[PDB]
Amino acid sequence: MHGSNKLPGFATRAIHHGYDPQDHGGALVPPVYQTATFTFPTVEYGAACFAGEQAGHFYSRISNPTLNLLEARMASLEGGEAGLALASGMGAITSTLWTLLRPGDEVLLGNTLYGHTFAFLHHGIGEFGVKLRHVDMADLQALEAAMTPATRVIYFESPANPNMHMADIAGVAKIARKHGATVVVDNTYCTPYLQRPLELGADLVVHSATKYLSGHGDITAGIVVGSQALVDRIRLQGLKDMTGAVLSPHDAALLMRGIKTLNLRMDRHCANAQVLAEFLARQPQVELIHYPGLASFPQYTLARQQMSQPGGMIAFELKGGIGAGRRFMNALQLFSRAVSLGDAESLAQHPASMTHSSYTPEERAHYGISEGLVRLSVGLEDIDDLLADVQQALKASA
Amino acid sequence: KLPGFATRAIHHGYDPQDHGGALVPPVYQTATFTFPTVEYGAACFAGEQAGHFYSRISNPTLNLLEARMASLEGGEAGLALASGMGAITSTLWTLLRPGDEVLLGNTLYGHTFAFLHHGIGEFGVKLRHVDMADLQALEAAMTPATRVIYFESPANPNMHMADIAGVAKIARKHGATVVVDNTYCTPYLQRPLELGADLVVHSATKYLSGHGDITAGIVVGSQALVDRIRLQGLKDMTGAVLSPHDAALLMRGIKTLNLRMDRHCANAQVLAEFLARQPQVELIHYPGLASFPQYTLARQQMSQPGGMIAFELKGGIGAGRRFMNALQLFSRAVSLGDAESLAQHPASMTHSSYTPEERAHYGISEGLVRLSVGLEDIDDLLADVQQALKASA
Amino acid sequence: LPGFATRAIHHGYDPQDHGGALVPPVYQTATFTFPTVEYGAACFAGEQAGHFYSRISNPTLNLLEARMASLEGGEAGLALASGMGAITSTLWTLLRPGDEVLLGNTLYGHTFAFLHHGIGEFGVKLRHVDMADLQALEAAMTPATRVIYFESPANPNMHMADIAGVAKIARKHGATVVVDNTYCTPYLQRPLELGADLVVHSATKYLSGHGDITAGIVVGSQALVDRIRLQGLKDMTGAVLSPHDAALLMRGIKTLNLRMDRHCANAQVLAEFLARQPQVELIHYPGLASFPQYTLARQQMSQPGGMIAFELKGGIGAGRRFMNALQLFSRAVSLGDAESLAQHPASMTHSSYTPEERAHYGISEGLVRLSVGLEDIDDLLADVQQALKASA
Amino acid sequence: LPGFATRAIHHGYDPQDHGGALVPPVYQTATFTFPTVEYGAACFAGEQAGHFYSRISNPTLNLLEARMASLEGGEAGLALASGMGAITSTLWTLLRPGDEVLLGNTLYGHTFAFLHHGIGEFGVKLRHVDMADLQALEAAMTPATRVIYFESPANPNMHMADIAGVAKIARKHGATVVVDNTYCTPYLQRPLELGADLVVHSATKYLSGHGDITAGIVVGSQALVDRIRLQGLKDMTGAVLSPHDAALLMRGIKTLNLRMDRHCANAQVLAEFLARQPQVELIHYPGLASFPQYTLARQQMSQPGGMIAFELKGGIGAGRRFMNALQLFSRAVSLGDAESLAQHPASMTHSSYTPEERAHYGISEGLVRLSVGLEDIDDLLADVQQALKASA
Ligand SMILES: Cc1ncc(COP(=O)(O)O)c(CN[C@@H](CCS)C(=O)O)c1O
Ligand SMILES: C/C=C(/N=C/c1c(COP(=O)(O)O)cnc(C)c1O)C(=O)O
Ligand SMILES: N[C@@H](CCS)C(=O)O
Ligand SMILES: N[C@@H](CCS)C(=O)O
Ligand SMILES: [S]
Repeated sequence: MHGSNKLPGFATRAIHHGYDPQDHGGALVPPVYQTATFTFPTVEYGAACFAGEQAGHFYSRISNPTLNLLEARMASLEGGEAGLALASGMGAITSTLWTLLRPGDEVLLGNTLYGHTFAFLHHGIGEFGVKLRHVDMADLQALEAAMTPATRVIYFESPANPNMHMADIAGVAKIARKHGATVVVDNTYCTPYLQRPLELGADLVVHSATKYLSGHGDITAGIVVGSQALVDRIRLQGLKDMTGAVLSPHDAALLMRGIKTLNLRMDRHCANAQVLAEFLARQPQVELIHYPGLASFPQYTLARQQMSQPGGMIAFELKGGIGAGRRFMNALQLFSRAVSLGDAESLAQHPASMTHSSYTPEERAHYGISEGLVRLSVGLEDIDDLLADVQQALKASA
Repeated sequence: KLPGFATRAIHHGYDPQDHGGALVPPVYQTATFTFPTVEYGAACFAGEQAGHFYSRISNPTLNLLEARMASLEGGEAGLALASGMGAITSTLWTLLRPGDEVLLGNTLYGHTFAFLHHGIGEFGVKLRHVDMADLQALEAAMTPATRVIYFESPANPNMHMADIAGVAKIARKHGATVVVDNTYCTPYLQRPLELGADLVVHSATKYLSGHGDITAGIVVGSQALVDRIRLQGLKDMTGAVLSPHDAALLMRGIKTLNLRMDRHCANAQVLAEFLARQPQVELIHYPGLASFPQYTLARQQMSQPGGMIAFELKGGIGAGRRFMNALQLFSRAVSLGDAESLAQHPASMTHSSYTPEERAHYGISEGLVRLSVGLEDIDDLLADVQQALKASA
Repeated sequence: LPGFATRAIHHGYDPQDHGGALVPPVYQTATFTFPTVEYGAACFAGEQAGHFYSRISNPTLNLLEARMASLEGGEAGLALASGMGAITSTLWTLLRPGDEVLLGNTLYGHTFAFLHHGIGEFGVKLRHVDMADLQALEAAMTPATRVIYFESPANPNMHMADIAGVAKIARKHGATVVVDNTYCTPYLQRPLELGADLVVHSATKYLSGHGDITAGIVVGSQALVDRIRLQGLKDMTGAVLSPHDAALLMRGIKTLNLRMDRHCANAQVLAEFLARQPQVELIHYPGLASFPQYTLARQQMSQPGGMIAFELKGGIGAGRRFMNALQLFSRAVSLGDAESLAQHPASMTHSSYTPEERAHYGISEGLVRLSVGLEDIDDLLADVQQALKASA
Repeated sequence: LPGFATRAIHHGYDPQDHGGALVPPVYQTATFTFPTVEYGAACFAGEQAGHFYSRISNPTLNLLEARMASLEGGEAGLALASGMGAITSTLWTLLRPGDEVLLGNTLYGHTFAFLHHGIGEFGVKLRHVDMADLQALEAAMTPATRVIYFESPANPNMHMADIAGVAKIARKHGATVVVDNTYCTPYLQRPLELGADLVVHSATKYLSGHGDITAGIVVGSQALVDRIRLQGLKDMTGAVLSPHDAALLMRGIKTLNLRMDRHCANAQVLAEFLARQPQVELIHYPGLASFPQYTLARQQMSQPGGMIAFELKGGIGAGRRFMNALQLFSRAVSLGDAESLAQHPASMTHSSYTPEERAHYGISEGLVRLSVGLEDIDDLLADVQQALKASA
């Protein structure tokens, strides 16, 4: 009944948006433009592609048809005007912030960040005269209080890596509308399938597409989505001049392949993580567990409000300290010991004996890392196998 | 002895016996790497165990490419990145902070110029352009703030050369780091590290790939400097990660680098001889011509005069446009170092929205045409240039 | 012991054997070298765990083969450049002049062409029988019957064979049973667990799932697969799979369970919808209680599949108009892609024929085949609804 | 006509037809869709003028085919999954029971195996004759002779056939001449210009040049190639080339002239060196004045090639010591890689064999075959020199 102005469903757009086989000789899958350069029919047509007249292509670092399809598709999924594809999540983050900030500007930051994002801010751009301040983005009164006339960007992850701390994106956007700041949200953990910060009033979203968007752990990639004006600026300054973080057309095509199953994969990641999280909460050895789908989650209602499903990531604390975590990790036979997330393969990290092993018990405390803490990226394996693996690894941790 | 260049370009750093006898190295198209124990994992993030954890930091396919490029440039260490701009920005973001000065060659690749003036230069880094062939002017331009000297040699548009050894001697007195963009020559024709440069950068998109189908960058230098560029510039400040797939294609291209460069040079030498005596041509810049102003310096630094030609047509902008439009084998495109021959005329292409005085300011003649001479049969390339020249009347 | 999804992701691979790489490195190499001539000697002799040449064997292909064997519950796998590569390599190996092959009544067109215009012109005898009629199959057996070959479900009406029933007859008489399991995949049906000797796939379809590679798979005993590798593939077809494409196929397989669940859920809704429409004369979908072999389908397949066949009341003209009207479904041969596909044989693959020729070959004038994809079912229903209106 | 290097880079592609892309986009798609069923029908009926399914045809494959056709001076090209795919698809199409095929005296092992253990077991008669002996060839011609098939140069001698002389005989009797041109490539030898009807290649070797793909090519008349495509490939082998690998093959072809120049230059230096060494019993290299067919080779081949065969004094033991001493050459099968390769069949491929059967075949106990690569000749000379000392 209801006519042709209806938005196609998410799965339909993830598979089809922006591509009609009739435009490429009937190829069902778009051909891969693995070409660095594009030629011009005449010297004037070439002039126009550099002088902003002619729609077209000239050099793959600036723009490429395979990348453009990926970009338009991601834009559709996030409810944004425009997309940009980059060589990594760090490429997306750095290209964005290098574009938007200059000496004397302030950036307001979420209290916890991905480690390399933190390092970029504190040891990179923050050493070039950009002022940094961290604020708890879940405390809208504190955020309001931290706004200064120099605040140019508000940047955060929700949920945040690795503690799953959340912010009310719409609440932040409302503050930013009143004051003027540009809001940038790292939406890696949720993907557009679970949360769409642009639809809640954020200006820009960034992704490590290396994670769930790819889904298969075989590419490194970044995405930015936002307004045409901001994404164009990031493309033509951040990417073109300031980072050179160009995505391979081969990898862009793999990313698109992954996006075709994004809904199905996220459904399974979330279903598996919910079962594991409920199981873990009932085990003798587990002292504490943080999963957005449990009512014990400190920001349960904000998670329910913003996220359509509670995600594939679990954090928990074992009784018995670092010795328990070490024995837990070494006992794992199906979960892999590794960094990253959003792969088909289930992954685990025990930061006390892995990423933060060089520190002592005191230093891990002020960062906020328990000696029995472990982060799980719950994969796509049979839940009974994952339960069996965690169950036997808990037995070895005792 | 040291194996020869062609041998190293094919073999360096890889023994098939280490990868199940595979003649061609397997492609590590993986974002993450797992650990057998948390102890093994711990050591990699601190950096005691020589393994892998994450492909943005390091990956075995990229490592082979890096080692091989280091061998060809005669440097300690290599780094592979998503583009030439990824190489340049990762390098300069690592080496420079507000109040530092970078001394620059008088002309640079457009986006390098843009990065410098509208990017890092807007974050408090000072820029000064100097003629890198004028050693007296370079010495006089040095200040206590000078931390990097950066240039291409040869440089667009007129293939102007720097005296690399002369620059390094000056830099050494002031502690400064010399960075050379060696894209045009490749390590097969010129090795700036052997002339005293500290670091070399490449757009591997060009000749190193050779086939126009990847975008990639390379940095080669000392272990200490390359480690910092990896762990700061790449890891944190650009994220310009090269795909293992593209790294494998780049290695495939490098296996024929000597043969391709020989042919690019042989073809350009013929085209330069032809163009230098055509009526339509006012000036020609080709390092292999006896009349090239820096003929002697060029021959000290470069083993062959390269695949690039720039020339100026007497009829100015109109002649340039007509020459370009008449080409049927040469393609109208930016880029260089492909099997396919390419041509551009900046006054009617890249720098077209500008006026004549803005182009002369930037150092771009109205009739300036640049050719990337490809690998096609020279008789076909000659016929194309000949008929284009007639059309330019 | 581990679950299907677990095995589809992990079986046969330990990252610690390959520098900790989570994803296996791709062995895109034609040849392999030897540390000594005698290490090389043993590889060609066949008593040395190694590699020499990717047409014979390659580690990327070997992982794919082992994983596919696991999923089908078989001993050994072989990867080939196409479904036809799998079928031809298999039958060229197993048959010689004077042998008889018993065939399902309806086969994929190029399988039919291979049998009748290829191997059948080299002295191999062919006979077609209804594999659902176990009495008729038994009556058709001779001592010269070497191979029984069929698809289940088969084109055009999704006609099924009782695989265990056929296998019993094969064991009694001494024939080798080869089942094309392309439509079901090992996720829905495992013919080797029902007594078949070999299964073949067009991995181009559901196993890949994404329409970007052409590939074939054979699974069966080590004895049979070794012969097919070393004769059919090595000497008689050269249908070698690219390691690049084998890697992509493994990527596809990692989501096979999830994709098939969605294909089947979508197809069930669409079939139930089609069954209620005035334009539709008849429908063949294994998940409808009306399906003639519904009981056998529920017994042999764990889900009813992603494929629908139906007949439009208005015949060839209605078929043409229906197909031409589709905006979301694509007009294409092939199946098992994320994208929904449709074909109407009377106006596409078999258009030059007369109606009577098509009836002889078993294709109705109004027969449309749908490969139901992974799009939102509401979008697919809307597309089919408007196209049915346009079919009049 | 543009020159060979120009055509190897550009033939059949204008960037303006694919959005200005300097490098053609890779059509990694298994299927193609139709705007209407009528358009789709037209594809399956008899015309082409478009695309349907990548096993039949694909734009990436089509470009490779057209370019190879241009380089060989043929009407039409076909790309396949391997050299064996090329050979089998060709011979399965051209031969039926009762036909005879005349073969060169020695063949590539798997070609030999296909002929004798494959197609020869389906009622096709085989007969080996010296393809340099035109009187002997004329004598062997019967009314059933449908195909003449050979390599030139052929292992292990680098024995040359008189291609124009064979073709004259074939045209009188109405036989099709198929030449395996793998060793020379179209850059060195064009058998179609000497009167061959079809050429086949293992594009795995020199055409690729970089050891990273397996692929085959057929080039010949439109009428013959259309048959091989639509019968041999489509129905009888399914040896479909990946578009990814076809793109890599085109990448390799762009440097074919340069690579072959260097392979040939290096091989000549090593052959001249080997000729003057006391360990070497005899040497087969076409560029030595002492080569028995030196004149014929120069008439057919523009350069003497990158392959050397030679015999060591010391037989099998000396071969083993030579091979195991190599530090830059790799012990491997295959040829035409950037990397220099060596093999000693007595102790590698034909090692399980006893020295008795080897004798009446071409396989001497001392026979070593070198695929001379692109490395610095001084390094290759040094490696060969030290291995010869170790052989004693
Ligand atoms: C929320 C978020 N934002 C950015 C990144 C960096 O993306 P990348 O540059 O593609 O690796 C990531 C990567 N996270 C990995 C990094 C593995 S080294 C992890 O912590 O497990 C991320 O999770
Ligand atoms: C266009 C192709 C279709 N079918 C193919 C097919 C093959 C042959 O598989 P390759 O194409 O050679 O991988 C084998 N076995 C079955 C049950 C098949 O459906 C089609 O129907 O639409
Ligand atoms: N250096 C080349 C390609 C980059 S756009 C050029 O300027 O034409
Ligand atoms: N003609 C090749 C075969 C590779 S298996 C060789 O003789 O080595
Ligand atoms: S088909």
